[PDB]
Amino acid sequence: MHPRFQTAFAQLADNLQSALEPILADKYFPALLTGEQVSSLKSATGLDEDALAFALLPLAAACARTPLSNFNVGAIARGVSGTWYFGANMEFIGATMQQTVHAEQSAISHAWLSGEKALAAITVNYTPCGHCRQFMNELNSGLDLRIHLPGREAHALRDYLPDAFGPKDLEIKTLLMDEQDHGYALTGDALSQAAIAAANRSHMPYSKSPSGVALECKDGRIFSGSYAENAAFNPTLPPLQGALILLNLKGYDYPDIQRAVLAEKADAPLIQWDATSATLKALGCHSIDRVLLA
Amino acid sequence: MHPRFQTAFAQLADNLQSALEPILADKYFPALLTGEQVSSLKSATGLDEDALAFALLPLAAACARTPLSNFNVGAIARGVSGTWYFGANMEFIGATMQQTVHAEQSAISHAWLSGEKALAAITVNYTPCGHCRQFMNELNSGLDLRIHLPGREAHALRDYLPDAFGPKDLEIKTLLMDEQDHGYALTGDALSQAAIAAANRSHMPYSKSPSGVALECKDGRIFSGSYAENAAFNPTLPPLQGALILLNLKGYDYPDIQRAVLAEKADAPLIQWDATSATLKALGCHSIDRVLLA
Ligand SMILES: Nc1ccn([C@@H]2O[C@H](CO)[C@@H](O)[C@H]2O)c(=O)c1
Ligand SMILES: Nc1ccn([C@@H]2O[C@H](CO)[C@@H](O)[C@H]2O)c(=O)c1
Ligand SMILES: [Zn+2]
Ligand SMILES: [Zn+2]
Repeated sequence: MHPRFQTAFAQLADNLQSALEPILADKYFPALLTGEQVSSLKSATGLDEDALAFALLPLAAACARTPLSNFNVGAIARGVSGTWYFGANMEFIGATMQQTVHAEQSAISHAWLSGEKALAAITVNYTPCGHCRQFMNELNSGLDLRIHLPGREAHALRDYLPDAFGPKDLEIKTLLMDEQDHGYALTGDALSQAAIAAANRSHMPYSKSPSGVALECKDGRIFSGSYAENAAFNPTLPPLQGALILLNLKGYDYPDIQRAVLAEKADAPLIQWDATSATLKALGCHSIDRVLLA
Repeated sequence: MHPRFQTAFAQLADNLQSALEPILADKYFPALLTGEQVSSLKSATGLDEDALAFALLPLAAACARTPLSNFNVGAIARGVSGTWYFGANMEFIGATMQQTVHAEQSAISHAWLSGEKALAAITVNYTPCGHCRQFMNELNSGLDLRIHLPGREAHALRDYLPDAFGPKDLEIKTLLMDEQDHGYALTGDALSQAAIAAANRSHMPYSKSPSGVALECKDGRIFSGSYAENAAFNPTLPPLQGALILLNLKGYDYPDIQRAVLAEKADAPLIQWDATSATLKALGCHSIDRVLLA
């Protein structure tokens, strides 16, 4: 078991510990559970889906990286496929408050990046901030997404964001998690191609600036992040954060990032290069290359 | 009249145009109205405060800088003093979506930076995004701040952000717009001292990293911005944005920024230097110095 899960797991109910212990055995447990795995957990405990999601929030919160706040928040995004994706918040010393990722952004990006086509609900152990309510309104699930919070009745997103602003207001009809492929040819080495492929999936209807970052670990594992804009602009998830969300949830740590590549257009109205370099250098990576899309 | 106001003013009601025309005569009208001025406007038109604020939103929206969206939004923050501060959204080509300022952030920062101690209401011509609802919950006005939107009943912030996250959740008791003075000695030239004084007012309870940016214009006018953190971290207003909000609202343009200074601690957990330099270079300023606080 990856040590981050040790105390969380110790606090779990006996029959749940028993059902999970095979799954969490592996140090690189992918912070995700398939439909088959949630069925097993339900049979071993008698918990229904919403109660199981709440019981599991301590393992999601165990993936939080919180050097400034020490306020660990876990979220679980339940895909329409039946897969459950964990998510946790990350704060980066040496960067700015704008580089923070929230537990909800982590869980939704985990699902989108894994190829999930839509979400049915998200369970979080603390009420969503307004920045994440706005993030969630970018999704193809719209205001109907169900939010589950400890000790409250479930509600759709429309209840947490009354009289909402979102894509419709700027006449945008392609929503985050819809099928997007921008068609750039992949070139370069493995890492450059991962970065361009990530850029090909980006949600960027407002600036039309596609980008993707790919991180190569010391053991050769690659983690890629696509750019996801938001109608309120600032809740946008930068490309780097996607890659870092996956790296952390899959069991790795910043010390084993070996090199990174950012792919983007040179003439794009928004430029990710400076924030990507700066945050990666703050994390200790110094091998950052940029690939240009055409 | 500063040309940005020309079409907006032309669309105004005759008795209102008459009352405003002395005020808007000056090219450097400070995008603000004193209590005495709103009284005059009420006597000249018969409008009450809320209706006057709505009638004036076209002049606030006229200060928007929107190269990506062309979606101009104006806001008017009504101080507890009786002064009304305009605010408009700004988007910066060559930067990232995280550098955007919303009309609400612009109007609240205009008030805070001008020395306003608290707000009574804010009027916006489009419903607030969740990022700004969270920004507004940082204020000493809390969830009681009144939001006025065209064609809707006024509501407190608690109605737009049900089951809100905010300072209380992280045990913070000093709120934005409360009296803060961090006590750094001012040194250096006029610009360095402006930057350190701005840093002395910053709201930074979560990272304890004070910062302030000061911009010197070609005619020697200085504009300073203090750093304002937010409990949800990402809605934080960077120091640069404060300075740029004031520069734009007071009638200037990016071409006349001559040099800038950023003041901050070297050992602070969050660092503003890279995003400040990058965005200012995107705007064309290349003379950026950093001053260290001790
Ligand atoms: N519902 C919440 C509330 C806060 N946070 C985060 O917790 C910390 C303090 O706000 C930051 O990391 C921020 O992203 C969450 O992710 C989820
Ligand atoms: N109520 C709103 C809605 C959107 N915006 C902004 O309008 C643009 C498109 O979202 C961006 O500049 C963004 O900051 C506002 O400021 C106010
Ligand atoms: Zn959040
Ligand atoms: Zn906003």
